[PDB]
Amino acid sequence: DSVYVQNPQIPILVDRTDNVLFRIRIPDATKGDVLNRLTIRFGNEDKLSEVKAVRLFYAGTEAATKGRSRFAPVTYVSSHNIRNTRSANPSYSIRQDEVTTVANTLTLKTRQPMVKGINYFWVSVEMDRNTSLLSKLTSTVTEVVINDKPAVIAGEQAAVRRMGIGVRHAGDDGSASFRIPGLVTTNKGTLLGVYDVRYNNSVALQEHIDVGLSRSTDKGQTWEPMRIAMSFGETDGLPSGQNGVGDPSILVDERTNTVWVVAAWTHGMGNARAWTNSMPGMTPDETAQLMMVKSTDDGRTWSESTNITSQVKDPSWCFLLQGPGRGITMRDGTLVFPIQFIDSLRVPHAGIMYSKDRGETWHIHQPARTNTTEAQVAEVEPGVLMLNMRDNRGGSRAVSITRDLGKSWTEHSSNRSALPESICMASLISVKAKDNIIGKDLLLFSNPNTTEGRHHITIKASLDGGVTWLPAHQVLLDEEDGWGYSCLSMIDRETVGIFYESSVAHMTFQAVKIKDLIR
Amino acid sequence: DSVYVQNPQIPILVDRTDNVLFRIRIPDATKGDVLNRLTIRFGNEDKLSEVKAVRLFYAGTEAATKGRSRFAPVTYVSSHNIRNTRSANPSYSIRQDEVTTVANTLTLKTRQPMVKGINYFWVSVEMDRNTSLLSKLTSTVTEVVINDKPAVIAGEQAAVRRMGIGVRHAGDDGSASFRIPGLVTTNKGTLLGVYDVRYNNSVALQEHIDVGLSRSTDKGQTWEPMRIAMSFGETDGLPSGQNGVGDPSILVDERTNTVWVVAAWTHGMGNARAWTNSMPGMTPDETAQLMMVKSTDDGRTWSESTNITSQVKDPSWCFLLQGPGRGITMRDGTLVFPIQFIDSLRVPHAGIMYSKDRGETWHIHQPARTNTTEAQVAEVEPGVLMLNMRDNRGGSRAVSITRDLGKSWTEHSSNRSALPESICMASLISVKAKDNIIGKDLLLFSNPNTTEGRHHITIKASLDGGVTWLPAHQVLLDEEDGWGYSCLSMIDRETVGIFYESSVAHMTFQAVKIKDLIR
Ligand SMILES: CC(=O)N[C@@H]1[C@@H]([C@H](O)[C@H](O)CO)O[C@@](O[C@H]2[C@@H](O)[C@@H](CO)O[C@@H](O[C@@H]([C@H](O)[C@@H](O)C=O)[C@H](O)CO)[C@@H]2O)(C(=O)O)C[C@@H]1O
Ligand SMILES: CC(=O)N[C@@H]1[C@@H]([C@H](O)[C@H](O)CO)O[C@@](O[C@H]2[C@@H](O)[C@@H](CO)O[C@@H](O[C@@H]([C@H](O)[C@@H](O)C=O)[C@H](O)CO)[C@@H]2O)(C(=O)O)C[C@@H]1O
Repeated sequence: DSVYVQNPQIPILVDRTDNVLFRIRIPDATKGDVLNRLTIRFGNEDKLSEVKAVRLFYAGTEAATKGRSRFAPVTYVSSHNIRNTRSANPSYSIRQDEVTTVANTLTLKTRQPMVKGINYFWVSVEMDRNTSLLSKLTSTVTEVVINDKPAVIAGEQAAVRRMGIGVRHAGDDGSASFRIPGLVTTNKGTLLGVYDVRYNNSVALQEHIDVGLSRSTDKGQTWEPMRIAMSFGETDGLPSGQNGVGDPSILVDERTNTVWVVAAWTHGMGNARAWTNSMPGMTPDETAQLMMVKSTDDGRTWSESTNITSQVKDPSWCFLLQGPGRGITMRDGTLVFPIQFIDSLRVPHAGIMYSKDRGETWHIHQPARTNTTEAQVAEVEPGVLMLNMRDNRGGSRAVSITRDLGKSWTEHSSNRSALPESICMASLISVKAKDNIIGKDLLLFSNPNTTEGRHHITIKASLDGGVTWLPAHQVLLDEEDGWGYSCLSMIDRETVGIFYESSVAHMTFQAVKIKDLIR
Repeated sequence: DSVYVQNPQIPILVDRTDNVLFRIRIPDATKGDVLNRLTIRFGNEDKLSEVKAVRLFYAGTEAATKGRSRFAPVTYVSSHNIRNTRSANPSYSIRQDEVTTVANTLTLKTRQPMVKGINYFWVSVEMDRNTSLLSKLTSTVTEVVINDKPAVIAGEQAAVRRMGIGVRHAGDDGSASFRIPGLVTTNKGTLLGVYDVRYNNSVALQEHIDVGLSRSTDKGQTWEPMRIAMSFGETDGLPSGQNGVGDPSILVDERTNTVWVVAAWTHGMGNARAWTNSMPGMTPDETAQLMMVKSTDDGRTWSESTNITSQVKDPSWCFLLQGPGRGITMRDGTLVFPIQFIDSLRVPHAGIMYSKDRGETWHIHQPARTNTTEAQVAEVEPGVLMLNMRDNRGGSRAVSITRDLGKSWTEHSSNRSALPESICMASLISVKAKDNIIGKDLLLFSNPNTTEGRHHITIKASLDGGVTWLPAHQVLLDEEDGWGYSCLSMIDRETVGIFYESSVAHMTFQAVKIKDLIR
């Protein structure tokens, strides 16, 4: 009569058959014990009309050497299995009960005789496909009955669960995986999400990789079928596997609504990683190429690729590429893409690349900091760019300031202190006071909020230009393991959108009210 | 400059679209160089009528960091990709030319401008599906033309190539992988091949694993659809992922033609490895179960499973299971399966389990040797069993003798000396003088012929009861990387069959003339 319940803070996907609502460990069972019924209660203000079904599963027992504090023996719903990312793997979970009309109180039953020791059950919630992304479930296991005696319930299960949508699942359109998210909002309020389409596997360039794009005109409820924003197929009669293009960055020219996508095209390089194999020079045969496409129809169709390598790459650099995620338009109309280069001695540096002429020509000046890679840039005050950098030293984000488009750089007070990381891509955006419901300038940041691994994907807000990130002004979205990359874009005045690699899908979209972030 | 050719000693699969005949490295190319023409010559006695097509592919260049001695940048034809194991991955190889009528001289052409430095081409052979498994190609690249000047050819390319058949490819019947081959010949000359059907991935028990069986009544030219010899589905309401059965061993009762299959059923154990997680006791909830099925109709249908655990397992053992591969009938009608057990202190021991009553009851006496696992047994002389053991000490096979069914054991002269291994399953069989064309007692052995990795799958023959394995009495079948497990069975008086995990398919069958092994 002692049962442990977890309510995991992971997204409930509106497009999934199964989502883990509760994991349950019964640690000290006698052979033949039966979980006769368990009762679930939903908060009074929950929209139960959007809940399609609730299922109780049994997942058997634990291995003798894996200890007694786990809530599962295995991943119940895979985000990697190309054959099934949408329902529980039936080989790990057997359905005991199912309810297809959901009330505020709900009872699930089993007749399953338990084995001696640890026994695992879990509750799946299925949502209607048209469920609001802003909907929230407050669910609690209130009663567990074993051998017709109510059992003592323990565990943190008070989580307020949020909805999301799997824009790209492993295997979609025959692609093994999707990685490296970028997100912008066009002047028409259209969401544009870019990513690597990694056809063969999940390894970085060099490989068969194109830049894909997902488009939504209804704030992420619906996503139009995947467009290929950029591709090099069998250029020069070299295999598509030696013509990959990826690590995309996307920005909206706020003056013209012209959408720009920059990416790294690797030509040759056998089947090895560009990071260690891209070499000095300028030609496609010599070094990775900086390539760009544009859309003048709000991201519906895409220009042929233009090669901008000659404009910005020093010949001595082993590798120049965009910082993955997004770029910005400044108040004065300057277009800015974060960049990174590996110098002649294999030392990586983060910096910025900008256009003054609507993207006709691009310029790079001085690197911001030694041994940095992926970076995102925000205009924190007029003419003042904040670069927020992945740092190979580990532990925390590097933060620098330029007032001269990266001719010179100043360390910010928050440098290597305020924002923990595990050496991973992070998103930073600025929101003007007049452009959001709070009526105050915001910085919004997202990354895996840990110094080890990639998990606890969190949106953080700053009211003081990134000097301070109060714990209260943070929302945890995904406490389980993923590939960690994310990108933020304001959807409207009241909600921020996050397009990220999650524990529940390769490309996950969630929408969060600013009023949830700030007070 | 020179051009390098390799003729890799790997099986040409009769059921494949593409097979690597030649790999070609042009190391010192000038940008724009064109391989105009390449001429292939076949031996005068080759059966070119069963060659369906020959293709020339281009696979681009090499990575800067991967040196200049490789014959490819990547696996051309995958044995793991569930979406395609039968043709070249089109993202790594572009077809230049194709010939569908093959003569003793053959010319392939390209117009492809080469990149500066290393350029890779390769020759694919496609065989008629009804190609004899005993057929051999003797092929050499005799001319390579670059910029209408013949180039200097170098490299070992004098291999005599052999045919094979992919009985099981990764992805077949929705299964991620197939592992752990066993092979017997029934009294009706029927080949029976058993293996793990590993549905979710390629990891060992505990997982969703069944024992599959492939049957051939024409010496391996054709294989009947996969039968499930053994399965535990959702026994006791535990998931199929916690009801795996695998590491199968198969023997023919030569007196009755009754076919027996023994396998390890793991019940519970979360999603962890049975090797470290099976614990002392006797019940399915406590420890791995030794389970058996039989076929009285030459392997067409299979009995329900019988639980043998209580007859032979010491309660203090963490784990008792069959040695994967095959068992034997002795001259006196005793049925013998090799076995292995992990004692109370986690020390593994190889031994034998036998029946004197046509498989009604089974008995285990003493272990042969400390820190041994997988073993195969042959009757080398009347009443004299040779156990050939995987040894955790590394470098070489353990070999012991019993003449009292393992009550007592003697080290053989060949022990830890004569047969190199990398710690891997190996096959051993005996052939009586009156049962084969040579008219002499044979021992035949197969394993990866190396002390490191799993490659150079080789059949070895001994004329002196395993005292000596002369280098001349050996056939190399697969010089490239695989999972290494194999099982031998005589097909008829003239040919040995090998069912093995190869570089070209999860379950590969080849047939070899004894007269190729011996002089
Ligand atoms: C163009 C490019 O390289 N792509 C990006 C890559 C970058 O290299 C880093 O931003 C800069 O350091 O980062 C990502 O992938 C990383 C990560 O997986 C990391 C840790 O797992 O390993 C890395 O590669 C290692 C490893 O050992 C190698 O075995 C893997 O290939 C090598 O030794 C050199 O770094 C691996 O490249 C990532 O963070 O997710 C994917 C991103 O597209
Ligand atoms: C359970 C069982 O009966 N399975 C068989 C297994 C046996 O465990 C060994 O004979 C015992 O020594 O052998 C095979 O699997 C091996 C192999 O994959 C090997 C690496 O090539 O790793 C091994 O696992 C390691 C690693 O640590 C573990 O963490 C990985 O799983 C562990 O220490 C056991 O040695 C892994 O068991 C093999 O040789 O191919 C396949 C065969 O089914």
